[PDB]
Parts: sequence; C-alpha cells; structure tokens
Amino acid sequence: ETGKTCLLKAMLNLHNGQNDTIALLLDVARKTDSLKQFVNASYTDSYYKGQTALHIAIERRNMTLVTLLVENGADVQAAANGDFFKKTKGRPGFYFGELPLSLAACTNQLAIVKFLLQNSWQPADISARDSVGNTVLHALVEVADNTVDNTKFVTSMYNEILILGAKLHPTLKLEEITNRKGLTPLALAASSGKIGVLAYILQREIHEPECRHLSRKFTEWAYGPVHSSLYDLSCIDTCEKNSVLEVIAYSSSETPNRHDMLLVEPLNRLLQDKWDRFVKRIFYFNFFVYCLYMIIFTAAAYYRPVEGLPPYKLKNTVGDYFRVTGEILSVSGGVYFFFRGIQYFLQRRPSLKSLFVDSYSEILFFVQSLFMLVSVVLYFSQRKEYVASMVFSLAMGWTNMLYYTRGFQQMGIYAVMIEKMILRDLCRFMFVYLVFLFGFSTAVVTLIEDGKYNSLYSTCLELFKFTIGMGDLEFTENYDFKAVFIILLLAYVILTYILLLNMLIALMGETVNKIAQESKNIWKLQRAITILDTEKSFLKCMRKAFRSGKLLQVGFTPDGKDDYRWCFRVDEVNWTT
Amino acid sequence: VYLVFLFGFSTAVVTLIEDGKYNSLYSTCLELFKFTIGMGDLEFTENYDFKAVFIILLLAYVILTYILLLNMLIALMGET
Amino acid sequence: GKIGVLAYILQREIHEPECRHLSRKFTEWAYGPVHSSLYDLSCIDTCEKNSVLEVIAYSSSETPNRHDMLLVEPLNRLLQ
Ligand SMILES: CCCCCCCCCCCCC(=O)O[C@@H](COC(=O)CCC)COP(=O)(O)O[C@H]1[C@H](O)[C@@H](O)[C@@H](O)[C@@H](O)[C@@H]1O
Ligand code: NA
Repeated sequence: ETGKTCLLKAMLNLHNGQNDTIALLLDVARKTDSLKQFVNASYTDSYYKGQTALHIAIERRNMTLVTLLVENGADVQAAANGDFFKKTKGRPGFYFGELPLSLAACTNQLAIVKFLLQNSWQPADISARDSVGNTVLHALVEVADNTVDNTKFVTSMYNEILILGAKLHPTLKLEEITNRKGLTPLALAASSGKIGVLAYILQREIHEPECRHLSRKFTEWAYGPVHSSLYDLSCIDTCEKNSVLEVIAYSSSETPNRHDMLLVEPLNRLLQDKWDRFVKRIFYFNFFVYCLYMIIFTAAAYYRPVEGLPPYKLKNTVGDYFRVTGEILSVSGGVYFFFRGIQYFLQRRPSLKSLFVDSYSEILFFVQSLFMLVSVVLYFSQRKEYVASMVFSLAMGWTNMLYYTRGFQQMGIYAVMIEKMILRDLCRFMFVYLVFLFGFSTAVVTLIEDGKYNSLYSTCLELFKFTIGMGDLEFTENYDFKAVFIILLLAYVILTYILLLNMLIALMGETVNKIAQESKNIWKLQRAITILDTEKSFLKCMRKAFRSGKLLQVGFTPDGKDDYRWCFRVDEVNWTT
Repeated sequence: VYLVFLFGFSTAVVTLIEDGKYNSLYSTCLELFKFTIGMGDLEFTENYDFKAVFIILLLAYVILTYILLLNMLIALMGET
Repeated sequence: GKIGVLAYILQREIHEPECRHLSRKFTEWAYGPVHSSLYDLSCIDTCEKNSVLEVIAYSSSETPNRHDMLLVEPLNRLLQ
C-alpha cells in the first residue's frame, strides 16, 4: 500500500540511535544481488511520496546512520515531494524544501550540512531547486516566524551556508537565483513580512578574507569616535523585477509587519533623503495647483445665473466671459481626476477588498469627478437638478484637501488619527444609535399620529435634535396620550446620553500609547507611497533618483574585476570603544 | 481643520440657497458656526427651491463637526 | 474555582512504566519542530451528571475564578 520496506521499518523503529538490524539488512542486500535499489528505497504513497532513509536519519539527528547511508551510495538529491511535505496548510504538514540539505539546514544541524556538502562519496548540489523553485536559502526564509530563537538559528545557518557556498563555488551567486514567482530570498523576505531576516540581510558584515565581497555593509573611513559606513543599495531602490521598497509599499495589506519593515537602518534614511532632495518641491507644487483649482471652482459656482432651464446664453459683458472660463476649467479638472482614477485602478488591479480597506483617497477623488460629470450631463440636458450634483462635488472638493496634510508630520499624524477613529469606533456607535432612534421613533409615531409626529421622517429628525442640544420638551400641544409621551422622551434622552458617555469612555482605551505608536508609522508608510508614485511619474523624462554614486567598496572580487554598488553613506559616532 | 471644513460647507450652502440668511458668505458662516456651540436652527420652515438637499448637507456637516471635536478631545489626553 | 488544580488535572502527563494510562494529555506523533497532542475530554463535554463546562457556565456567580476557568488550553479551543 505505502511501499514501506524492511529498511524503512528498521530506520523508524530504533532505540538510542542504534538498531543492529540495519547493518545486517545492508549486508544481506549487498550479498544477495545489489545494494543500490535497497538503500534508495522510498515511499510511493502520495502523502509520503519520495521520503527515503536519509530523511529519517536527518530527522532523528543520527550522524553515524546518515554517514553510513551516504557511504553505501544513498541518493542525496532525492525530493520528498509528498503532500505532507508541502504548502496548502489546510492539514498537518511541514515544508522544508524537499531535499536532505534543506532538511538539515531547516532543523539547525550544522554538522550534517557540512558533511553533505563536503563528503568523500557524493557532494550535495548547493544550487539545486525543489518543485517550487526554492533553494536552501528560500527554504530558510520560508521557515522564519520572527521570534527570538527562530531568528537566531535561521540567521546563523544562512550565514554559514552562504560562506560555504562562496568557498566551494566562488563564481556562483546563490542570492540571484529566483523561484517560479521570480523572487530572490531578499524579495521573498521583504514581501512575506520576515522582518528579522530582512534586518539581518540588509546590514550584514563578514570579516573573513576571501569571502569579504559577500558583505553589504562596509566602512569607508574611520577617525577616533567618528566613522563613516556604506550601505549597498543593490535592488533596494531599483531592481527591474522587484525592489524592496516596491514590494513593501505596494503589499496587499495582509503582510504581518507592513508598517515596521520601513524602520530598518538603511530604508528610513533612504526615504528621508529622497523626500528632502526632489520630492518635496513637487508635492508642494501639486498642493498649490489644487488650491488654485478649488478657488476657481468655488468662484465659478458662487456666481451662477438664477434663470431657469439651462443652458444659459453667453452675454457680451466681462463677468460672463470670466464665468464661462471658470466653468470650462472646472470641467477640465473633473475629467483629469476621472482619468487618473481609471489609470490607478487599471495599473494596480485591486482585489475587490484592497479597494476599500486601503486607498480611500483614490475613491474620494473619483467620486468627486463622477459628481462633476453628472452635473455636466444634467446641465446640457435642460435639467435644473445639476446644481445639486455640483454642490456635492464642491463640498467634497474641500474635504479632500486633507489629503495634502501628509508632508507635514504633525498634521499627517493628526489626520491618520481622524481616519482610524472614523473607521474603528464611529461605525460601532452609529449602528446602536440608529437602532435606538428608529425604535423610539416608531413608538412615538404609533402613540401620536398627528401634529409633527405623523411620519417617521419628521419624528426621526425631531428625536435627532435632542442629540445635539436642540430639543423641545415644552409639551404645549393637547395630545390624547400625554404623560405617556413624556416617559418615552425621558427614557430616550437618558439612554442616548448613556450611549454618548460610553463612547467617550471607550475611546480612551486607545490613548494608552496604542494609537500614538501605530500612527507616525502609518504616516511614514503613506509618505513612502507618495515618494514612490512621484518617482514613477517623474514629469520630465529625468531619472536621476540614484544615490551616492559608483563607489568602490572592495574592488577585489574572486576574479580580477573591481565592483561598484551605488552605496549610501551613514556617519556615526561612538564614545565607547 | 475646522476652518477648512466650515468654509467648504458655507460655500456649498450659499451656492445651493441664494436667499434668506444664506445670501452672503459671512451670514452663512455665522449660521453654521452656531451649530458647533449648540445654538443651531433645524426648523426648515422656509420655502426654498432646493429643500431636502439642504437637510442632507446640514446633517453631514453636523456629523463631521462632532467627529472632529471628538477626535480633538481624545487626542489631547495623550499629554496626560 | 480551584484554577490551579483544574489546570493541572486537565493536561497532566505521567510518563513512567505501568502507570502511563493515568495521563490525560498524550502525544499522537512528532515530526521535528511540529508535533500533535491529544486531550482526553472525558467528563468535559458530557457525562450526564456534572460536566466541567456545565459546572463552570451555570455557576451561581459566587465562584472566584468563574471568568478565568474557561481560558485553560482544552476548553477555549473546544468552545471555539
Ligand atoms: C459631502 C460628504 C463628505 C464626506 C467626506 C468624508 C471625510 C473626508 C476625509 C478625506 C481624507 C482623504 C484621505 O486622505 O483618505 C484617508 C482615509 O480616508 C477616509 O477616512 C475615508 C472615510 C470614509 C487616508 O487613506 P489612504 O489613501 O492614505 O490609505 C491609507 C494607507 O495609505 C496607509 O498606508 C494605511 O494602510 C491606512 O490604513 C490607509 O487608510
Ligand atoms: Na443647547
């Protein structure tokens, strides 16, 4: 059924790492006809397909047993590609890369990986890929979970494997190998939210001759307390497939450490530098142009004609020429924002949930433009209702100005606090409030069906007035069920003020250094997105966003060639040697 | 932030209704400001041609203004 | 409301010869970092006299640790 052999049974059932049956079975296999097909026996059931004796030896941490298995000619490139050993985590399983080298690496067994790479009989292929296209480094990235001990052992194993691979194959660049999705280990770590691995990779130093070129952090010069270091920006700002900033900024909002991954040492200063060099002036220019657009729109709408039945004839006086010019400019701006919204939605392809849980401002600007277009259509159709649509554009046009509070730290954080308070707390309050309002409105309309309480709309407005301090408890009318009406109104007022008090108290549970920290990180992420969009637009056919220049870091690769890497300078001071 | 919101809604209200306490920007700004201090006017006893659109604007303004006030009050407790 | 004794009893492990049947928490299998465990659930879900869940839920509110006794490892997962 499963294909289990006597060898696998002996491998599974042993005590203290020893079972003399294994050696006897191997000797009998040698003497009978051959050992090759016996030692390399493996399961055939799809749930455990591909597993052989080497995997069991590695799992049980038995060095002598795996050494014997390799000595007898065991295949060290077998793929344990059963359903148990892969993703689709709807069931028990453990994905490790399907290969014995990846299995030893992922279980923190350094001696076994060293033996597998540097044995006398059959060395392992360090560059091999599994069914998904993942190398050993991709597997190491996959098994990370950002805890302390996990990060420690994964980092150490990653460093050791990289150094050994450099020594055995000086011409091999392991970190450039991509899986089926086109992701390198750095891109995979960045997009998956593996902050501990990213923080190691981006600023690693390897102080060992003949493999110093593997480092990404160097030292340009040193004085006494002060010294200057260089950070490599290869595939950080531009990569032509997937840069770190691109995969962090444009993630799908489900990455666990989406906000925190921008706080590592090189990226924060890189984004601040990009902001300070060229992006700030363009942002302020766009803000100014939007302000001019809104002033012209407001002035044009203010002086509309009051005659009925549009369209209106153009007169020969000056004010009408200015008015029609303003109308034309407003409609042009609406068309511009309409096309920009379409371009965003087509170029990003949001997944029907990323539309609303993120990117609100795109929706708001698009809705403003839709109102403008509906106003135009009604204007030329000889309808007077266009004014209504126009004003719903105009009011929105002012509130959308809050978009430009980013670029200023305090106002940006304040706006982020506003947005989160709306999206988290108000939605819960309004549901309960509307339930109470509708219930008491129906009761009041039923009790009194005349005199300002003959409909649900009027009664709802009259009860809403009580919530804003504009109520009416005079009781001058001669109702049939007065003294029952009074009890209902008093109960409604008391319950509504209990609800308001409870809301106010509940909102204090966010000022425990909770929102204060989540904001400023959300603001930094927003400004990062703005920087990336501005760079991608660039408005001039100019792409001079590069950093400190083609500096020479080491200049001595394993070959005679010298290397240049577009580094970023950081100067530091330390008064404790 | 409050002044930006007030100016925007005042211009919208003057444009929608051009007579009867809403024929100037100063008067409309005062009338909308009265809501913030609990002295508003939601009687709707006049015969405006754009009634029932005016109500929606006033309700939206009131809700947004109280959102801003709540956000201020909560945010200012981070200094305590 | 003896939280400590309940927490001990519900997940005790006795690994010794001739008396391991006294355990209520067992190990089904172990891969490397991953493994699977089994909880007994005898007289937790139903026993027709006094189950743990019925006793905790329908207490008279004078029990000290009425809220915390449902946070022990098997009961929270069972209820979810
Ligand atoms: C006439 C009636 C008028 C009604 C107007 C109603 C208020 C207008 C307010 C205008 C503010 C414009 C704006 O700036 O939009 C705000 C949110 O808008 C709202 O509150 C909508 C309320 C519905 C920011 O959204 P943002 O596009 O920055 O997305 C954020 C990411 O960038 C970030 O990384 C985080 O992932 C974050 O979780 C994301 O949100
Ligand atoms: Na009042």
